[PDB]
Amino acid sequence: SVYDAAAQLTADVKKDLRDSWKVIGSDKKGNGVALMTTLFADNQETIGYFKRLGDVSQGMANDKLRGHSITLMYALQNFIDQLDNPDDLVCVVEKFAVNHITRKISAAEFGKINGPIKKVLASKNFGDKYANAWAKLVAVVQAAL
Amino acid sequence: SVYDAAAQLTADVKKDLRDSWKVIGSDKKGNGVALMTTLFADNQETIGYFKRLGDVSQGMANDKLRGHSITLMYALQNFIDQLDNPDDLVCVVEKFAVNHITRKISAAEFGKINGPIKKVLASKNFGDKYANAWAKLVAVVQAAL
Ligand code: HEM
Ligand code: HEM
Repeated sequence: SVYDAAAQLTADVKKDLRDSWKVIGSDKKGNGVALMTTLFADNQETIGYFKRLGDVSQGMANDKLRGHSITLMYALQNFIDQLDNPDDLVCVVEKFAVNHITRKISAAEFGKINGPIKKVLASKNFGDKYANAWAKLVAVVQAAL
Repeated sequence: SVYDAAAQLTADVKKDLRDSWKVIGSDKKGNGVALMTTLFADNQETIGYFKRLGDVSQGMANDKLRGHSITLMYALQNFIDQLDNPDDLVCVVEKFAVNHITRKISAAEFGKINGPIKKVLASKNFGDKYANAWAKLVAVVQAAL
């Protein structure tokens, strides 16, 4: 239940999401591409889904990948801005869920993003505490897949 | 090319885009829904394209329409943030262009958004100069369609 999942976002979780986002969200192009490349590097079996982006091993040099990455960061920006209103958070989450449901992405495979997120956060000096906070936001999306 | 259209946006145009977005963009849910509803009111022929959103006459009450509207405003947020780097603006514009190319939206049909934009701008007292500034940003997307 996406609604029960959203209720898991307590005051402490929301604060950690915001604090960490202020830092990582300041460089959407850099951190966005880092997130994606890390995903492809640690989970090669997911690369097939991104056929449209071309050669993802080119990283920042790949225009399609860069465009994709930046846009992805704005989806997270959307989520963060909706934290005060669970009804609005839910409707945007379900909107992006659809984009993945059509791509045949399951809740389990969507969860493979948690590894990359922890690594990107770690490189910015944010530990498990912040990684666990984001796992909870990711869980809201998973509940809608 | 799309780059040509992007690279043309002058300092004065970027200024009007940013000043108007500061206001309109501060209420993404309210202004995004008004933009969509205005499009359906003045161009009823486009209603058919949004069948996934259900009953669009429901306005704010329609969760799917609300989620779509908020998300559309973040695509604009994305554009606004990439203004000083044509290379990044282009790759994100092309990304969203694919989203519409897939729905068989022509450059002409996409330009229908200009009327609604003008009205939303006017409701906040932003005149023709600002509407023309936005028509120029829309043209960047049209160059990709
Ligand atoms: C932090 C979590 C994630 C967010 C916020 C996110 C966001 C997005 C966004 C905004 C798009 C563009 C939607 C569209 O225009 O159709 C997208 C596309 C896509 N996503 Fe995700 N995504 C996430 C995780 C994942 C994961 C883990 C997978 C794969 C295991 C995945 C697979 C896809 C695929 C296949 C596409 C289509 C790419 C294309 O053809 O352009 N996403 N995602
Ligand atoms: C300022 C201009 C506009 C922007 C920034 C914009 C942005 C967006 C975004 C972000 C999506 C979601 C893409 C996806 O997840 O697949 C979308 C979908 C769509 N757009 Fe636009 N759009 C604009 C104007 C228009 C206009 C004028 C039309 C056609 C008359 C149009 C028709 C569509 C359709 C049919 C969809 C699919 C909706 C669905 O089934 O979910 N768009 N647009």
